[PDB]
Amino acid sequence: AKRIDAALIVKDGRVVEGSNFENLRDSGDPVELGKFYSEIGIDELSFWDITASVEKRKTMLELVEKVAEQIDIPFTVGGGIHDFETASELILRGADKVEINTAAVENPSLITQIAQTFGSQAVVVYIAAKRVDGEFMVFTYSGTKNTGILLRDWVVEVEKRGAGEIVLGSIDRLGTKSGYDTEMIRFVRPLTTLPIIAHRGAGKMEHFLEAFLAGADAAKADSVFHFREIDVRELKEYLKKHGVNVRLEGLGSLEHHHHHH
Amino acid sequence: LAKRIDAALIVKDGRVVEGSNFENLRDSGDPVELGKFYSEIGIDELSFWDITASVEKRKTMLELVEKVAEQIDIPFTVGGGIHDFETASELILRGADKVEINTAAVENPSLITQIAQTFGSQAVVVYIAAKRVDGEFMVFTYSGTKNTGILLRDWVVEVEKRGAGEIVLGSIDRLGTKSGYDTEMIRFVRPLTTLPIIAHRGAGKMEHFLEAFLAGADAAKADSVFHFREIDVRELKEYLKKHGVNVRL
Repeated sequence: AKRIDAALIVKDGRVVEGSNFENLRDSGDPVELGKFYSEIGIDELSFWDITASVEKRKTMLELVEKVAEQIDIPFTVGGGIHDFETASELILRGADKVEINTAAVENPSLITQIAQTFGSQAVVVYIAAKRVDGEFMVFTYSGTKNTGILLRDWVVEVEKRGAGEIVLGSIDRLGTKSGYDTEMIRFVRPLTTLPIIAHRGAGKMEHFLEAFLAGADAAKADSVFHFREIDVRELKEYLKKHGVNVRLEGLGSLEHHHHHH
Repeated sequence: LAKRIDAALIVKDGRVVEGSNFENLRDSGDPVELGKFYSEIGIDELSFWDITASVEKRKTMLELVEKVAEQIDIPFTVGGGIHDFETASELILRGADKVEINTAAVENPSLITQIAQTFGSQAVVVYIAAKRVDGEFMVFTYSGTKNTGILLRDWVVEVEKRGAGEIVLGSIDRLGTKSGYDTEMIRFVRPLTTLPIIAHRGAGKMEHFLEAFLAGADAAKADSVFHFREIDVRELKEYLKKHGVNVRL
């Protein structure tokens, strides 16, 4: 059952670089945009906060509270979640799950803490990996620091520690539009039973097919959606046409059988 | 207040599955003659539910609605694995008053809206096959075979929202039974929708119909109980009228 997720980069309650959806009242509003995606075919949402100010904690708490009120699809919260306290806060305020990265690499017991308390399904681990001298290596601090940890070991450990899902983002595909890193997805696939979520590289609908053929369970994208390079309904219909098990329930939820001229 | 009595014919390869007990007819297995006979003795609407398997399904169903539309003058629905707008569209333009959809609509509720968008809500019937599971009514697809995990109460609301004209509410918990319509299920659904609600499965005797209407049903559908002459359609209409049910006579 392949999943299509939309990720929103958010800063001080705003979608960073907004979106091209004219129909919205405010195309930089995270909650409105997010509700929109939920009503046109997105399976799950991610909100990633990069608010650098002192206000970050409450800013993120306020985001998930608004989002849980307005939206009925599963969503993930992430950004700079660094301990159990803030992770607990965010889940309790409404987050179906939290997306952790650097804090997990620094302290893998953190995966286990959250999972033991809120269930493993509330724990998503984002893995930023990059080819370094012929090996997949794990990077932290916004894909800047090489931890010296191999991808193949970090994957095994993350499942061991009790994560529900792994988001697998290729630094080697950052900024690009030539496709998901299907090599990296095929590498990781035999190493875990967890849901693998692909990120970075997506540029056209066929990229999503390739990702799923590689064995991804879900595929995340952001600007390709926000900027409408790919229409979500079009994407879902394309996948289904070529035999991919995708959910169509969410399609056309905003449309009606009347005609408003 | 006005209550409706429908007969449903299960057909396969142009033939009535397990036929009927109407010796008068020149062919008790012929859907057109059986349906025509039903139309004269007082049935208000017909459903033809095709289970044709092998690759002729699409063509078979179209020949069927063509024949039916020619001989019969009461409304009818056609249904049985109708999976997209184009199919439904052909069938209506070929003479069906209404198309019924189920599994296709559950997986793709937009199908409801597309059809209604063109032909109007009254052209769209949605069949909801439901069963109790762990204390909740659940929606089942693929001929009652797949537990979708979708709650009946959520699906009923969505079905109206999307633009269906009426809901055939078929209880899998009464499948093949004769002890009566699922009036508990019918009562559960009644305040969830403004749409005509049509009861299916459970009917064994005439009183069962009265019960269903008391439960808030707007129409009752039955099949084998009519075909095998356990209930007579005219006697049914007379009974209901007698105890105050606004049926057509």
